Amino acid sequence: HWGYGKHNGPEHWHKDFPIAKGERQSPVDIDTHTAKYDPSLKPLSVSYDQATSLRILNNGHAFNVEFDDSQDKAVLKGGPLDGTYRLIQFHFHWGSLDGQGSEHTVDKKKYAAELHLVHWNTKYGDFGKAVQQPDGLAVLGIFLKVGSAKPGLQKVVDVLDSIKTKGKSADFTNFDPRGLLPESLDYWTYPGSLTTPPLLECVTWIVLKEPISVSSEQVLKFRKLNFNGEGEPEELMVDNWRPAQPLKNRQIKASFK
Ligand SMILES: O=c1cccccc1O
Ligand SMILES: [Zn+2]
Repeated sequence: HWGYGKHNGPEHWHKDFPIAKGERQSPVDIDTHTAKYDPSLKPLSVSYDQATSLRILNNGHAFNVEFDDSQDKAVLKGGPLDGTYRLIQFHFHWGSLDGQGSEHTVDKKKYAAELHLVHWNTKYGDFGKAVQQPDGLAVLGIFLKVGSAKPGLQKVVDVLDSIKTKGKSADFTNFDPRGLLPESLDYWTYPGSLTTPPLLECVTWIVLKEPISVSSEQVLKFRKLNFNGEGEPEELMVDNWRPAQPLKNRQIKASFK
């Protein structure tokens, strides 16, 4: 099945998921010079103070921190959105080396990692219905640069030893995702897709301008995870990023001048 290696990676995905070659694929390069300021965009509204994290899961391609999305506990609205979107999970994409790992790029620059906070449009009832819709998801993407530690990430780093292999999970209650956010909520936005199979074109992407800094030790710990299952040959979970896709004349809008 699909992965990130030479024989099952991004170049191969189109065979099983032909939408890989679609008109609104992600990620993209964000060319800042050609992203137009849109004064009709609203500020983003991030309402996470009642977030209820549940669990952390190594799914074979990343680690997901899952939330209770059966009520409006942690929601995203405003910005480019015209609905309420409920947080279901966050995860990261990252590199084998600090100079690569993000999915989006900014003027062709790669960050060491990218955080995705995944939300679904509550008018569709459930995540599974939302992913059948062109406005079903909103993903808040945040770049990670290596520098100082991010204290609000450390609780995630600490638990990774307990979910080293595919299919492992651990309780992860009482995690506050607000400690993963940068100061500014200035963003770019464009219509796109999931960046992993099934690559569905459901996503309003909201990419924050301001990176967060994480330490070299924090990202090192991410790189000790495994793609494989327990008892299988060890394959370090690194370079789980899709490269930038053709923009296909979409326009990226900026909330800021
Ligand atoms: O950002 C994501 C959102 C939803 C599902 C799968 C994979 C992803 O990388
Ligand atoms: Zn992702």
